[PDB]
Amino acid sequence: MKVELCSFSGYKIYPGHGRRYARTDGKVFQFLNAKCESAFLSKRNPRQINWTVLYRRKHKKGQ
Amino acid sequence: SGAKFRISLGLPVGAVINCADNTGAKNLYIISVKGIKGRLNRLPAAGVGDMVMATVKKGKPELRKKVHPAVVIRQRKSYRRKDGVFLYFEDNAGVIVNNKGEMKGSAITGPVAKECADLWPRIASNAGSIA
Amino acid sequence: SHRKFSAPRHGSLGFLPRKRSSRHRGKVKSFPKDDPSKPVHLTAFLGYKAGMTHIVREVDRPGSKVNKKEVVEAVTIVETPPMVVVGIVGYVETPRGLRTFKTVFAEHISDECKRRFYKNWHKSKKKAFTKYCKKWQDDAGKRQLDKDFSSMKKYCQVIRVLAHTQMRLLPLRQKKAHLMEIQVNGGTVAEKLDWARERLEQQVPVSQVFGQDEMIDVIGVTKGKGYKGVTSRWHTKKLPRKTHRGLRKVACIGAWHPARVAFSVARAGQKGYHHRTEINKKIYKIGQGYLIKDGKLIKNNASTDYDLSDKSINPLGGFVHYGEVTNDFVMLKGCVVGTKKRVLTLRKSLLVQTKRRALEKIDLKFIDTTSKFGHGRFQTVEEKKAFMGPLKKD
RNA sequence: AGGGCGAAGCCAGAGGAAACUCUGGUGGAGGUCCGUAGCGGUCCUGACGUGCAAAUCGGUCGUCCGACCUGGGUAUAGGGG
RNA sequence: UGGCCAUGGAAGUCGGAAUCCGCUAAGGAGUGUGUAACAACUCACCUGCCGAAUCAACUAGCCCUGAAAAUGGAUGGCGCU
RNA sequence: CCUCUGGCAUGUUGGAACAAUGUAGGUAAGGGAAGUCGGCAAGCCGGAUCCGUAACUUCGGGAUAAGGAUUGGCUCUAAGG
RNA sequence: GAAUGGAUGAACGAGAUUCCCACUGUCCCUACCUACUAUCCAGCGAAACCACAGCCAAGGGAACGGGCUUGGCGGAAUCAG
RNA sequence: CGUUCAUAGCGACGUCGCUUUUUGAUCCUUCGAUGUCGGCUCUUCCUAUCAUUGUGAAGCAGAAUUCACCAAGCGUUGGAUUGUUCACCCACUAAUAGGGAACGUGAGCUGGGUUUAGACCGUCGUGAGACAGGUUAGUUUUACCCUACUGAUGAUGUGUUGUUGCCAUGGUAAUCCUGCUCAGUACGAGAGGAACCGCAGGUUCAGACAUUUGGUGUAUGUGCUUGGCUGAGGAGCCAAUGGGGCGAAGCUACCAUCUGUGGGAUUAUGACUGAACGCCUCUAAGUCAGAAUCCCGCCCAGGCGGAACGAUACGGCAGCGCCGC
RNA sequence: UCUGGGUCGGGGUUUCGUACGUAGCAGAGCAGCUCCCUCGCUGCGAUCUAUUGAAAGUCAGCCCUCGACACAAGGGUUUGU
Ligand SMILES: [Mg+2]
Ligand SMILES: [Mg+2]
Ligand SMILES: [Mg+2]
Ligand SMILES: [Mg+2]
Ligand SMILES: [Mg+2]
Ligand SMILES: [Mg+2]
Ligand SMILES: [Mg+2]
Ligand SMILES: [Mg+2]
Ligand SMILES: [Mg+2]
Ligand SMILES: [Mg+2]
Ligand SMILES: [Mg+2]
Ligand SMILES: [Mg+2]
Ligand SMILES: [Mg+2]
Ligand SMILES: [Mg+2]
Ligand SMILES: [Mg+2]
Ligand SMILES: [Mg+2]
Ligand SMILES: [Mg+2]
Ligand SMILES: [Mg+2]
Ligand SMILES: [Mg+2]
Ligand SMILES: [Mg+2]
Ligand SMILES: [Mg+2]
Ligand SMILES: [Mg+2]
Ligand SMILES: [Mg+2]
Ligand SMILES: [Mg+2]
Ligand SMILES: [Mg+2]
Ligand SMILES: [Mg+2]
Ligand SMILES: [Mg+2]
Ligand SMILES: [Mg+2]
Ligand SMILES: [Mg+2]
Ligand SMILES: [Mg+2]
Ligand SMILES: [Mg+2]
Ligand SMILES: [Mg+2]
Ligand SMILES: [Mg+2]
Ligand SMILES: [Mg+2]
Ligand SMILES: [Mg+2]
Repeated sequence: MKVELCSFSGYKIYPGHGRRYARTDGKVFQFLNAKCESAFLSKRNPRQINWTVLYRRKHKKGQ
Repeated sequence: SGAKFRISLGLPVGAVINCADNTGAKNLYIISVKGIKGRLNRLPAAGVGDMVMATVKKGKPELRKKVHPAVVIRQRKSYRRKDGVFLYFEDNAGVIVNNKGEMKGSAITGPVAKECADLWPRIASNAGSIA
Repeated sequence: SHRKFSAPRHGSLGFLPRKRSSRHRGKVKSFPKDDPSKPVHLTAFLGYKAGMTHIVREVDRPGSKVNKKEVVEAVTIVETPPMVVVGIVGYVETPRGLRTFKTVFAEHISDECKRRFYKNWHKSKKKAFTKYCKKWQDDAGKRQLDKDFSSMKKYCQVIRVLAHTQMRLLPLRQKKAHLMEIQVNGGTVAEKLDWARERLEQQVPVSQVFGQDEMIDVIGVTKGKGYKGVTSRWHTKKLPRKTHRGLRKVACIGAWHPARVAFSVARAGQKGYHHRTEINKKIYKIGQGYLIKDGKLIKNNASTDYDLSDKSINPLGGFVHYGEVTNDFVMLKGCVVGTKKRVLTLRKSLLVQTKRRALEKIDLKFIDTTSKFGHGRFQTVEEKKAFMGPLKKD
C-alpha cells in the first residue's frame, strides 16, 4: 500500500482517501481531498498558501 | 481471462468525446454503446474501456457522415478502481476502431486508462502513456 | 389497452406491509437445522453497530484480474461485549407448531437484565424474580427445578438458551439490557440441556459463537425515514415539470375496472424502520477488546501483523455518534442494516457455504483509523504530533 | 427619468484648373432604438380556481414625443347609437 | 425378358397403354427401398415349432383428441366415482 | 439596493413541531435537448472603455451584428480654468 | 395566377416554421437545502353534496350491481394521505 | 410442390371451426351530459411463445434452423421523422412477440390533434355561407364525504400487568448475458465449428448502506468581497439566503459501497417391468428419470389464535391468591 | 446510587486558513519640517513579514472527561384471578 503525497498540500494520502487526476499532457496528480484539488484547478501556487507543506518549507516554519 | 468490473460510466448516448488518434477525426458523437440491454427511458452509457458506435461530427470528409465503432480511452467522470483510488482524466476521449478491436488510426495522443488498455491490446500497443 | 413499452415493476412485493416494524431488536426468524452429530454450540449473538471504516487486503481468488492485488474494502464494526446466559427454555413439536414447554431461569439476575422487565424502573420497587429465586435454595424448589429439567429431557426437542447483553460495558445511554432467545444446536437434548445448565449465569464471548472468515447473517431494523412519498418509498418516476397537481406521484393508480386500488400499486407511507435479514456478511476480523496485564492492551484491536502500530479500531475522536469500542467486536465486510448504536442480531448461516468467495481466507493488511468526524488525514495522534510539531497550546 | 443612433443646416482644414470632393468638428432631426413613471397585457397554457378578486397575483413581456396617456364638461339611445 | 411405350434413363420399379404363359410349390410383366440404369435389398405359395379360435370392413353408445383470453369463479354452492 | 426627515407594526390571529404532497426560491458529479407536439421552463448573455464588425440593402440601415480584450485596491504623473 | 391584385422585398414583428453555436436538472436520475403551507394545539368557524346507503367474484337483470341469486366473507372509534 | 417422395416443411379445388386486439350490421342502455384522440405515468391479467428453462421434428453433420409440446417464471430497450394510432428508418440486443383491463388510465397530467367563437388560402355557392380540403390563434374547475388502497393510533378476549416466544393465514424474487477454459477439439472433403463441468465478471430487478468518491449545505461554520449604515479604528449589521471560496454533521447517487440462497410433487418428454393381443407395446394393475412450472423453504406481515415465565396493589382507608367446608 | 443524568468548563476531533494589537531597516511613491539631510527625521501609504497552522466555530443528533455548579422517592390517573 504505497502511500502517496498530495500534489498540492504535501500531506500523505492513505489508500482509501482522495482522488487521482490524469492530465492530457500525460502526468498525474494525487489530491488528499477536494480542498486541495480545487486550489490546484484554480491554479493556486501552493507555496503562497499557508497551510500547505510547500509554504511552510518556503517560510522556514518549525525547526 | 480476468473480467472488467463495473466503473462509473459518464458518457451517455449524445456525448462528443474527442477522437484521440491520428485518423483526422476530431470528435466522436457516441450514437450508441455496445453490449447494453437497458431499461425503459434509460440512456446507454459508456465509461472507459467500453466499445461504442460513434459518428464523427468534425474532421476529414472521408469519415464524416457514417458510423464507426470506437473505444473510450479517457473519461472525465471519476471511476473507482478496485484498489480504492478514484481517478479521472481531464478529458473524455476515444479512438475509431474496427469490429475486431484493431485501430484504424495508428498513434494515440494522450494517456489511455489501464481499464481500457488491459481490455484492448491493440489500443494498448499504440498508447504511449497508461493511467 | 396494453401498456406500450414494457418495464419491470418498481419495488418488491416480497417485503410488504411496508410499515414500521413492531420490534426494535431484529428477530431470528429461523435458526439453522441442528444436525444431531456435531457438538453443541450457540447459533446467534447480539451486537451493536458502532461504525464503518476501510480495510486493505491481498485478495486470493485466482482467475480474477485482482488476484494478488491489494484492494480496499469497507467494513462494519459491531461492538459485541459478551452476553450472559440467564435462562433456558424448552420447546416441544406439535402438529399446531412448536409450543414453548418450560422456562427455567437462573438464580441471580443483573439489574442490567431486570431493567428490561419494567417499563419504569425509577418508579418500581424492583421486585421481579424475587419469589422465584427462593426456589434455588431449598429442598422443595431444587427438587422441582430438577424435575422440570428432567421433564425437558423427556419431552423437549428444541432448546433455546436465554441470554442478554452487558449494557453496562457500552458507550450507549441505555442500561436496559436486551434479552434474546438463542438456540443450542448440537447433540442429543439431554447433552444439549446439561451444556446450557452449566453455562447458566455465565459470560459468553463472541469468539465462542463465531470464527474468522465465516459468512453470517445480520438481522436488524432499518434506519427509519418517517412518512415518505411514493417517489422516495418506491422509486417511481418523477412526472415532468408541467404537472399541475404535483409530480412526485404515480399518475395512474389503477385501471377502472378492478374498481379498487390494488395492493401492488405504489402509495406513500412509512419508509424505513423495517425488519431485514441481510445474509452472507463475511467476518474479516474478530477483534480482542482492551485488557490489562500491567498497562492497557489497546494494540490488539486495529494492529495487523504487517502494520504493527498501537491503534484500536476507534478512530480519532471516536466512532461518530457512538463512543469508544473498548470491548471485543466483529468486523464484517460491507454495510449492514440500521443506524449507529443499533442492536443487531448475528446468526450463523442457514446454508451450506461452499463458494470460492465464501471460503476465502482474509489476511488484513491495514485498518484505516483516520477520523470520520470530517476529512481525516492522520491515522493516530502520535503521527499527528510528529507531523505538525509543536502547537501554540503548549 | 436617464441613455443610444446622429438627418438637414453651419464651421475649418486638404485636394481640385473647374465641377465640386474628401477629413475633422458642430448641429440635434425622427409616428427613430434602449429604458423608467404612465399606458398596455405576450408566455409560463405558473399562482389562484367554494379566490384577495363574478377575471385578481407573480415573474416574463409590448410600448413609452405620438394615430401618446389622462380628469372634468359636452354630443350621439335601442332595429337606434 | 433390355417384355412394350418411352432414349433422358425404367431390363418390375420418374410416369402411362399393358398385363399373359412356362416352371410351377410358387413369385406381380410387380408393393416399396433405392439406382443415370442395374445390382443389392424388401414386400405371395408352402412348410418346422408352438396349440383355439382367429381377422377384416363398416356401424352406433359413453369416454377422449379436435378445444385459445385477458380481476379470481362458478352442474347455484359444498361436493360426488 | 442602503440611509435621515416623517410614518408603520407585517396587512382578519397566536403558540409547538419540521412528515408526505404542494406554492415560491436555490444548488447540483459526468453528459448536454438524448426530454417534449415544440428548448415549454431555466440557463447562457448582460454595464462601461478599447478594438472589431458580414450577408444583404429602399444606401437611411443591418449594428450592441458577430468576434475579441480589459475592469479592483493603493501610490503617483500629465492634461484640461 | 395578376388592384377578387401577381412576383418581389431592406427595415420592423410578445406573429408561423427548420437547423447550428452557446447554454442549461428538459432529460439519463434523481438528490439536498430554504421560506410559506399542509401537520398538532388555543380561539374562531363556513360550503357544495346527500333516496337509503357504502367489502368483493360470478350470475342473471334495461345486455358494465352497494343492495337481488350463488359463493367469498364481516370485529368498536378514529388519524395522515 | 418439395431432384426422388401427398403430409420434414408446404398445400390447390373443397370443407368444418374458433376469436372479438379489425371493420361492419344492429340500436337494448345512457341526451335534468358516463369529459370526446394520442402520448406520458402505474398496476395487473391473457397467450394466439419473440427470448429464456425442459423437450419431441427435420429436407438436424457442425454452425445456423425452421416445425411442434409443457410453459406466461422472467424479460422484450435507446433514438430520427410524424399530434398521431399505425408506419418507416438507424442503433443496440437474448429478444427488440402479440393483446386485454369502459378501444385500462383528463377531480393523474398534458393539450400537439380533432371539435365553438378570431383569421388566411383553395374548391363550391348570386349570397348569407359550405368543405372526414389545408393553415394559424384559442380558460383543461372541485375531494374535507363513503369506499378502496397506503401507512398510523386503537379495539374485543386472556383477572391486571410486563416477557420472551410460537405460527393460522396473507404476501414473496431473482434475472438474463458476456469472457476464459473445454477447443480450432467433436462434426465436416473443406469452409467453417459446437456442447456439459469448471473459473472470472457483468445486465436488469430487489434489499440495504455512507468507510470512501460525488451531490447538497442557512451549523448562516470560516475566510474573501460589492452598496449602505453605526464619527473612525476594532466589532458588526442591512440588501426576503447581498454575492461568492472552502466546508463538519446529516440526508443522498449504478454517481460511492455491500448482500440476493435450498427442497418436494410432478408437466412435456424419454424409459423400465408388463399384460390386453401364445409376439409386440411406457400402461391397462405396477415402476423410473424429469423442468425458467406449481407448492413449500428462506424472506416480510403476523388471527376476535394460542405459549411458557415474571411481578402481582401494606396502608395512611386497602384489596386480593389458595384451601376447605 | 454499576451513584446518576444535566449545565458550564477542559481536552480530543474537525472546519476554515493565520485574528486584534504591537513591532519592523519590508512597502510603489508622496508629502511636512528642518540638521535640506533624499536612510535626514517625521508623517501619509494598498499591501508584506513576525509574533501566529494563528483567530474563530465544533452538538444542538461528534468522542472522552469524573474539574466547577446546582438538581436527583418527586407529582397526577389506574387497574383484582
Ligand atoms: Mg421514454
Ligand atoms: Mg406486453
Ligand atoms: Mg399546466
Ligand atoms: Mg465522515
Ligand atoms: Mg393557468
Ligand atoms: Mg384549491
Ligand atoms: Mg389576506
Ligand atoms: Mg410576514
Ligand atoms: Mg401580527
Ligand atoms: Mg388589512
Ligand atoms: Mg448537471
Ligand atoms: Mg423521445
Ligand atoms: Mg427529440
Ligand atoms: Mg423561454
Ligand atoms: Mg443579423
Ligand atoms: Mg383566379
Ligand atoms: Mg386583370
Ligand atoms: Mg382567388
Ligand atoms: Mg349504485
Ligand atoms: Mg411431384
Ligand atoms: Mg357497437
Ligand atoms: Mg365518471
Ligand atoms: Mg400454448
Ligand atoms: Mg379509454
Ligand atoms: Mg380517473
Ligand atoms: Mg381535468
Ligand atoms: Mg391546440
Ligand atoms: Mg375556429
Ligand atoms: Mg386536514
Ligand atoms: Mg473596519
Ligand atoms: Mg425592499
Ligand atoms: Mg408416462
Ligand atoms: Mg420420480
Ligand atoms: Mg424432482
Ligand atoms: Mg406461506
